[PDB]
Amino acid sequence: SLYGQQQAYAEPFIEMMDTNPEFRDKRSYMKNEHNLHDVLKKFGNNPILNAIILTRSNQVAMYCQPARYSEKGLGFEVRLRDLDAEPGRKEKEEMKRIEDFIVNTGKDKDVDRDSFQTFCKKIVRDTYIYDQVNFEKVFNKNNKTKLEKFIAVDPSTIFYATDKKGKIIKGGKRFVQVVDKRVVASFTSRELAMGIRNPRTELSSSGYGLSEVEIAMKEFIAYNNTESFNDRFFSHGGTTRGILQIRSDQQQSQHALENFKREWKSSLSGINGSWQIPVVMADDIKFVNMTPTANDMQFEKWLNYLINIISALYGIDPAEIGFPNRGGATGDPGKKQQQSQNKGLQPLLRFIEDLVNRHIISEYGDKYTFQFVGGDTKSATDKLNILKLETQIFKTVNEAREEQGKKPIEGGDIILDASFLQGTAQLQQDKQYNDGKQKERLQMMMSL
Amino acid sequence: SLYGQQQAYAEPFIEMMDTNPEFRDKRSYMKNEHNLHDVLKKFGNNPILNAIILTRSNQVAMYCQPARYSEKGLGFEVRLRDLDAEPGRKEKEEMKRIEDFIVNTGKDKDVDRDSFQTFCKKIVRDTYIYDQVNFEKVFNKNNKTKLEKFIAVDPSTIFYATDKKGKIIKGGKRFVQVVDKRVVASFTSRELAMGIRNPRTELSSSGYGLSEVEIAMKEFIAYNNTESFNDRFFSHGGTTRGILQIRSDQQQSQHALENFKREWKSSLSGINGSWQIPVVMADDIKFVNMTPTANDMQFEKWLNYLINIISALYGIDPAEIGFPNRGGATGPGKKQQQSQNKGLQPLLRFIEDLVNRHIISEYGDKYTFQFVGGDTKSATDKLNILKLETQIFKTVNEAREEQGKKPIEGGDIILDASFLQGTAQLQQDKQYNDGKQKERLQMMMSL
Repeated sequence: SLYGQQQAYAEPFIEMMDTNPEFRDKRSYMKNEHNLHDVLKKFGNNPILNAIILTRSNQVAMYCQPARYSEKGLGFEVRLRDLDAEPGRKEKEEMKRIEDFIVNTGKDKDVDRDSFQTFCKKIVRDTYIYDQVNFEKVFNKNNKTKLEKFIAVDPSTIFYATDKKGKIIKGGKRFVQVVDKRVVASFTSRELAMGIRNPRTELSSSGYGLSEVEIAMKEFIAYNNTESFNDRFFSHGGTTRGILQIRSDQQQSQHALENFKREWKSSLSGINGSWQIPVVMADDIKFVNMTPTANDMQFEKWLNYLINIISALYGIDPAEIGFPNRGGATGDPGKKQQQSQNKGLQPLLRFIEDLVNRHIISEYGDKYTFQFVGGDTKSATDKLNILKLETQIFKTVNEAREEQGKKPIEGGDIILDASFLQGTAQLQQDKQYNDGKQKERLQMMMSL
Repeated sequence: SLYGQQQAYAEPFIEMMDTNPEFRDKRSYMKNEHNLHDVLKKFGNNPILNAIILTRSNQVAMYCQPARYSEKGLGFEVRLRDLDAEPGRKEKEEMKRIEDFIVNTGKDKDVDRDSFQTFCKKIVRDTYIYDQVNFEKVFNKNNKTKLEKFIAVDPSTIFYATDKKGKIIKGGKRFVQVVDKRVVASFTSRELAMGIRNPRTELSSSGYGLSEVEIAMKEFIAYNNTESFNDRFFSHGGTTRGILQIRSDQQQSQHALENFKREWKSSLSGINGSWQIPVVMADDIKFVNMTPTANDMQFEKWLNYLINIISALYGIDPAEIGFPNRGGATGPGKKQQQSQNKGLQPLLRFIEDLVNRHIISEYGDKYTFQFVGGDTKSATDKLNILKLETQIFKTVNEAREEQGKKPIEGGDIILDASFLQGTAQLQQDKQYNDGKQKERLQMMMSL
């Protein structure tokens, strides 16, 4: 079973003839193709797709540092789940250790290992080419409970393992690595993550993702063809402006024509000849125009249209990648473009977070959470304004100073409001009155 | 193994026929070519690519100086990791020493060595041509643990070393330098860095990067061709406006035609002849137009389009590189900062990453290297801030002490009327309680 014991079938009830009993083939949407990822790999060098992958991956790269050490606060942090909790002495160190581990992508520092930045770039590229991310988790050999490394794995090699009965294996070796159509490795759900952004209920989807390269494939082919068409003007075309027809009773001999070519080039070619005009006395001379007087690229609108579609599928503004937005462009916040960048980033960030939380942090238990965090508008000005209100509403001078680590002062312990002091000045007199009253009561009692 | 012990294979399981058993070839994406870097070297003189490389490197060069000595605060700094720590007496000097070492690119000052600026410009060029940066780390001869120099190395000469079993070496001499297809040097992972911006999981990528020059190569070829086409009008073309056909019962003899050319030039050429009109009595005269009356460059849109693609791949605005924005309409954070955010910020973060992993790690994890921008902390802003802190936190004397100015009698007070009214209350409270206690004592002695 794919998820677990259920009475609804989640896979094709009759076992389709998979090429191998041991793993599920990555069938194309229409089942026209069984080796889909080897098809898609051919598009991984497309310039538009690479412009998208590079811009997205470079945007995401900016969060890979810990926010803790980043003075602008940008980056990621490992946090307690509850916002209301205060971390214990050991919990703060555990969170710092987990942060360091993630940064190093492993327990020890090792220049031979990917940094987290390289990991994120890899999985971004993999999502946008294949819609399949895999990374292996390697546990300590002496202690299987202790995680040592996580490494990103080539998604084109990872397949669901299938029982001889055609059912996807659960609980056992759920995943296999296949090279040259033989299984070279196997993995449990514990040892390998799989992440998919475009899930399907479709039974024949077999739990695999859905690449935008598959959906847009017609558009990519049309694009490629129009690019080749426009390029072949130089590479293969006839640029010849026209034919100079000279006509007389009989064609000139080849010798005559070649020394006429010599008179021509010796009199008219290059800058040296540039403004001379030949005089010719043939019976008639005609020039036939075979190309437009002014050549330019063709099918520009077609290209724009196509790229607008592809961008709309990937969820990016064409203007971000140097194309006119056919939607008419035109959309404190930074910029509306900044909001559009949030539109692209936020799903991708959430997907990364989800994967990290499910697979890595879950080794440390549910008390922690992994989140990316943006900066904050909490300058010294903002902090001073905030505390300038808290000191009217809540905080005595000494509490404020304590938050700075500055010694409490005699004459603190007061709210900075004149009404508060007028109250305390009242209460002092009230005390002195009650003191007098009670002393005179006692004096009368002693008199009586 | 490429990264470390793993049960998933990260390299071709069957050893592919590499040209040399000792290193992994830098195969082109499609494996159509085996000498990719010798292909890319031919583009290093491209004017567009050089405009990109020069603008980016010039931008980066502004940060090379230490921020510490630059009153505008612009530059780099070496810092403690924790923001909460206050540096010890020895830590401040160690940080200054590390900064100086970086500036000098080495332990001693030596005019023969690259400055940090030259190193930056080099690695920038290498990233944008090859997507591969390498620099060697040279340790002290007496103490192998002590770094003395770091020097940038030609990335086209650096290859991954491979075991005889076709596996990439780990722990040993992971890298070799190959010149003329012979090994001239070898390196451990400790001695040579490799940095790549465009990693791939693809097994056949073999851990190498991916240059945009490889991806954009068709566009570069189309550009070159369109440039040659437009240039060849002058260099090679026929500019001839047209043919003047004169016709009569028989063609003129060559002698007649050459002395007619002499009458022509002697009567009509240059400024001297410029407004005269010839009268000619031939049977018929015709002029055949062979070119447009007004010539200009062709395929301008094609150029703009190609350039815009290359710009989008490189993460640069067409505008700053001499071309218009095909993106269309141009309509605290600013629009101009978007062109830093794409490109420039990643490049800085990449350089920081390399510096931290490879150099600072010699000094241990307590320090961090970072580039730092300026700050909006003029005397006005600092005085406004302290003008608030003196209401919220600071007595007059604490402020003066932070300036190194002597405390004054009558400081130790917050500059708020409510604070003083409080202390004026407390004084009376004290004098009352003093009176009460003295009268208590006097009564006890009376009783």
